[PDB]
Amino acid sequence: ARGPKKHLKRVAAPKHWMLDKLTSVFAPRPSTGPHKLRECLPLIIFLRNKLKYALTGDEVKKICMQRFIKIDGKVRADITYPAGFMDVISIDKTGENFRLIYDTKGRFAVHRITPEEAKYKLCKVRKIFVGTKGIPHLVTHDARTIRYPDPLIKMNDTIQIDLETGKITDFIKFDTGNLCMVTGGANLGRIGVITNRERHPGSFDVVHVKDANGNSFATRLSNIFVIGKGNKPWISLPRGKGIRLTIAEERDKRLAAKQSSG
Amino acid sequence: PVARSWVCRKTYVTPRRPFEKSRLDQELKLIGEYGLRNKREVWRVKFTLAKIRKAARELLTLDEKDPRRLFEGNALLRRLVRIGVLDEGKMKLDYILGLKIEDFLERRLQTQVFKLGLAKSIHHARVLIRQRHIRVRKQVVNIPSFIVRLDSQKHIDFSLRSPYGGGRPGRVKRKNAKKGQGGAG
Amino acid sequence: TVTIRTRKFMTNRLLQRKQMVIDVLHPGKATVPKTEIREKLAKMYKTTPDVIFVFGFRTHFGGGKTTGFGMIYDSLDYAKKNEPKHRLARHGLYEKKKTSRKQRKERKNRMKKVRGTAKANVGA
RNA sequence: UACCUGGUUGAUCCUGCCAGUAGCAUAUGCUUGUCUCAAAGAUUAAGCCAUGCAUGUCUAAGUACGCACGGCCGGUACAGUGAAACUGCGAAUGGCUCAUUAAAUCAGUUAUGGUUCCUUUGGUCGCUCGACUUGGAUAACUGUGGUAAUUCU
RNA sequence: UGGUGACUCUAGAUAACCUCGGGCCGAUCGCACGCCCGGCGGCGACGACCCAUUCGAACGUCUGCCCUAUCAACUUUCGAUGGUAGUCGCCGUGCCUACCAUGGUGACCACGGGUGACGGGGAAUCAGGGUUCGAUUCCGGAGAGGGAGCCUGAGAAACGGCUACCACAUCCAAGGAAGGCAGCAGGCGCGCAAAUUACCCACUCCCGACCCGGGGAGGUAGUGACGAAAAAUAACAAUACAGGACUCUUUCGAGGCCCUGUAAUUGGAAUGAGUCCACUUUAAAUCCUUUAACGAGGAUCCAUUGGAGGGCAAGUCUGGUGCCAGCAGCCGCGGUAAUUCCAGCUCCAAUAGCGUAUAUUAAAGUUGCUGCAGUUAAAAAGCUCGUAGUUGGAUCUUGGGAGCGGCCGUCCCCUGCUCGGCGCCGGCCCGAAGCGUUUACUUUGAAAAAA
Repeated sequence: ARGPKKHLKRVAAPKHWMLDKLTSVFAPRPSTGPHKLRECLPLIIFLRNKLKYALTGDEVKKICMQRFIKIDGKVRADITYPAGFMDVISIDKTGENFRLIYDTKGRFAVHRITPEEAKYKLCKVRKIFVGTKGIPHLVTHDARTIRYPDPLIKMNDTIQIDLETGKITDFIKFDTGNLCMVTGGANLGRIGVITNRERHPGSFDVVHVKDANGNSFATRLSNIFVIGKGNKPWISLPRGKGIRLTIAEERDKRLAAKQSSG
Repeated sequence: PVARSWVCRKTYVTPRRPFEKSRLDQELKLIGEYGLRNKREVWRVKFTLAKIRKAARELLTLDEKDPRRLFEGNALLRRLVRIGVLDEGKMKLDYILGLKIEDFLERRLQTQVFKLGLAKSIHHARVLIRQRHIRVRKQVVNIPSFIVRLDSQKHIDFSLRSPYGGGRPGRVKRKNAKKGQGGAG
Repeated sequence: TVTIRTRKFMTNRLLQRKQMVIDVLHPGKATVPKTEIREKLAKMYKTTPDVIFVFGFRTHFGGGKTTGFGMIYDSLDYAKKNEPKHRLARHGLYEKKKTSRKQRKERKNRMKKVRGTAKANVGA
C-alpha cells in the first residue's frame, strides 16, 4: 500500500469481537483512538453484537448521533470509537453503566456497575516524562496525559482517576502481592496476586502471578495491569472472578447447572 | 472477496478394490437388511465409523489421566451413548473399537420407524419418511439418515397432519370418494 | 386458532420501542400475513397497530410454527423517525423515486460534462 | 484398511520394468428429475479493447444579493429551503492481476536510544514586558465571444 | 528535575541565532440567553505550533527458499568490503562525493544461468516417514501496454493524475485534439480451457462538511453436472406359483394356521416432479419453507453410463464378419464351432451420474532418513596417498541423613559473598538482589493474525 489502510476484513478482525464469517466481507475498522486496533472493542460491536439494542449499523448511527452513549464521562457520536480496557460506557436513558473488563475467556464481558462506581476508572501508566519547564507529565494505557501527578507514581503503576474532572485520587504501586488483571496473551482476563517480577535487561521482563485457587501462571510484564491493593480489588469483578476454570471443570459445571436449574 | 463459506467435505470414501466379491456381497447384505439405496449410503456410515475409530486410536496412544484425553474421550463416549450405539454400562473407549456398521444402521430413522412397528417393512419405512408421514417431538422429518438420539427414540410416531394420524385424508381417497359420489349419482 | 407467543422481549428507550422475536403457531393453514400478526400483537400488548413493525418470517419445515422479529414503537413520530425506509414503505406511508441507478449515474456523468447553471439542463 | 494384481518361460524361481488399482483437478464425451451450499478468461496472450458504469461529499455550526421557490412585522443588514460556485476533506482506501522478482519477496523474531506520521484521543493553546474587526481580489451570476472538435476556454 | 540495561535522553543554566521561498501566540462560525450603574459569562463547531497516543509506513537484527558445476572462482579506482570528512535524505548506512586502506564472498556451493517461481497462512495425498500443489477470496509484496520523470498532499514516484519517449490506436474542415478495462459487465483474439453489456445500496463496511448524499467495494438474482451435502424414480395387500419351517407319507400327495420370493394379474391407499391461487421471503422480487385447488398404473411423470477372455464384478447363448472390419491401458481376440469385433437377448458394476485425455498423490521398500540396491540380473573408481566433508577408544560421585505404606517402594538435603524479618546479648538461623565452564539435548514457561 502507498498510504494508510481504511478498511478491515471480517476474517482479519481480532478474534475476541466474535464477529461471524457470513454477514459481510468487512468488519468495522476502529476509528483511531486511545486503545490499539487489536485491544479495543468498537462501540457498534458493544451495541448491536453484545447488548443487542440495535440490529444493523444504521441503527447504531440512530442511537449514537442522539448523543446517549457516554464512554468514560464524554459523549461519543462515532459508531467505530475504540472503547477499550476499564473504559465506562454510560447509556443514560436506560440508567445503565458498563465497565469494559476482560472475561477470563479472552473476550470483553458486558459488566454492569453502580453509577456511584461509574464516576471513577483505573488507568495503567505507560511512562513518565518531565515536560517543557520541569512539569512532570504522565501517559496512561488510554493515553490520558496527566500533568503534575504525585511524585511517588512510577512507570508500571495504576491511578484511580475521577471521570468528571480527570484528576488522580489514589495510585497502586507495582509491588509483589498486589492483584493483577492480565490484559494480553494466552492469560488474557486472568486475575491473581503478583508473586515475582523477573528482570531481563534488554529483553522483556516476565512477571509470575499466583491465582486465587493457587493455579500459578506467568506473563510478559507489558500485558499485566494491577486492579487492587493485596487481595481487595478497586473495581467490581465480572462473575468467575478471573480464574479460568478448565474445559473439564466448565463441562461438569455446565452439566451441574443444566440439571440443577432445569 | 465475498461473504460465502466454501467449507465442505466428503462424507464417504470409495473402496480401493472395486470388485472384492466378499465386500460387494457383504455391502449388499447390509443394503437388503436395512433398506438403503446405494453403496454411498453404506460407505457414508463406514466413513463416520472410521473417523470415530481414527479418533479412538489417537486417544489410546495418550497416557491415562491426560487432561486432553479425559476431556476428548468422555466427549466421544457421551456422544456414542447419546445416539444409542454404545451402552451407559460399557462407556469405556476400548469398547469403541469393538463397534461396527450395524450399530449405526440400527439408529437411523428408517430402521427405528420399522422396528417400532408403525411401518410394515424397511422399504415401506423410507416411503413413510420420504412422504413426510412420521415426526420426532412435533418435527416432521423428511429424511431417513436422521440418527435417533436415545432419549428421542420414544417420540417417533405419525404426524398429526398425516392421514395415518388424525390428519386431512389424502389425495387418492378424496378423489375416489368424489368419484364414488360421481359414480352413485 | 392462530396463536402468537413473543420471546427475547427487550425495551429500547434509546430507539423508543419494544422489540421481541415473534413465535407464531398456525397448524393446518399457511404462513399468516404480517397484517394479521400486527393486529393480533396490537390486541396482545394494548397498543395501536400503526406503531408495530413485524418482519423477517421463516416457517420451520413441517409447518405448525414460524418465527419473525417484531418492534412496537411508542408513537408514529418515533416509528417514522428511527425505522429503515423500506419497512415503512411496506405500511404504505413512504414512497421512493421510480428512477433506477443506471439513469441517476448517466445523469451524474452528463452533469460533469457541463459547468455552472448548464448542469440543470441535462434532464431536459 | 500399514493390501496388491496381469505380462519375459516348455515349466520354475528372481531382478525389473510396462499395464492394471483408488484419490485428486483441468479439459472433455454421453446423460440429467427434486433440494442445499458453491468454484468459475489463472494456465495460452501482464494480448488488443467499442459502449455504459466503477469517488464523490453539507451541517444548527466556512462562503448565498440565482425571486429557482417562498414566510411578513420591516428599513438595525441576515426569515427559511436552497441549484451553481469558491472553500474544506477524500480521491494514496477498496477492486483487479501475478508480469517481474531466488537472501529478493515472504515468514517467525527482535530493533528504531536511527526515523516520519493527515486523522482520532489527552495534554498544551493571557507563560513572550513589546482593534466594536483591517487590505486587494476571484468564482458562481450578467454580458461579449472564438475553435470542425475536448469535462477547451 | 525525572528516566533507562545502556543517551550525546528529558529537564535546568549561560551566550547567541531565528531564514522575508516567513513556526506558534484564534481578525473564525453557530445554539441558548443571562447577570450586571456600558462590563462579566454558558453549550458547542472549526482552526492551531509542539509533546504524547492511535493508524501505520520506512529502513535495520537473528534464522529459514526450487533446479543447475555442460556455471569454480566472483566482486573492485564508471564503489567492490572498510576508514575519515562532508553532500543528499524523514532519519541509520558507499545512499553519494573527495582522499584513503586493499579489502569482501566461495566446495558449509559463492558467482553465473534457469524456473509452466509473487512469498506465506494453506491445498491434495497419506501407516509411520514423505511426495506434489498454492495464479486463486486472509496477511505481506508488486504492477497498471513498456521504460522514465514529476505536481499536489500527512501519505503517491499515483496512472478511473499529469509530463515525455517507445509500441499500438481514436477523432479531424488535415490546423489540431483525445487514449490506457491485469475495476464491473461486455467485445475481439488466443486457445483443450472460464458466466449477465441484469437489479440494489436494504445487509457488510468505507468516503464526505455528513443521523440525510455516494459506493460494479459489497449485496441480490441470471448462466453454472468445477466441486460438496441431503435425496424421488415406488410402497402395501388378494391371488395364481415356487422355496423353507410342521402332523403325515417309502414316493406322490393333503393342510396351510407360520413364513419368504416373483407375474404389463387385480385392488385401492400414498406422496411429490410438475401445474398453480395466497402468504412468507426480499430494497423489489426469485428460490426455500408454509399452504387452497389440480397433479400417477405401461405409475410412458419411461436412468443412464460403461462393461461381461484374464487382471476385474458379470454368458463358453444366438445372428453377422472371416488376420477384413474392428476391439484391445497390458497379455491378447479376429484366417468358417469369435466367451473379446458388429449387433439381439441376458447378466454385472457404479448410479443422477458414469466414461475419456492429461498433470499429480498413494500403490513406489521402482529414489529407499524411516527403508533399496552394487560376485553373476543395472551397478565397487586400475591402485594408493590426500585436504575440506563425515565419524571417532576407555576414564573424572558416591554413600547415606529425614519421613511415610505394606525386605521393596514415593519425597526434602549433601556451592559462596551487599540490602532486611519469626528472633537474640559485632554475629548466629533465614528473606531479596548481583557474580557464578561454555553449547547441543530434554522438560516447563512466555510469546506466536484470523480462516
